[PDB]
Amino acid sequence: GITAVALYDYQAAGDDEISFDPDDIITNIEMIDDGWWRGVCKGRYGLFPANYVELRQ
Amino acid sequence: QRNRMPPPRPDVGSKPDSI
Repeated sequence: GITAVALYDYQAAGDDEISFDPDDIITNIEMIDDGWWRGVCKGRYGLFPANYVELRQ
Repeated sequence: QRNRMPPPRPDVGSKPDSI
């Protein structure tokens, strides 16, 4: 469906947020919050740092 | 040098106001 890649490394400092690395691209990424998004890592659902990530075409 | 480090990134620690 939708793919997204991160720019740099970040640590999800939340309860429902996951971390990802630039070399680690995830799928199923949507925008729930005007400032935050959602990321899926091989089934692992969580939050995607809109400031440290980007939605791929 | 024709190479410089990228500027500082915006606050990412922020969190939504409502789920």
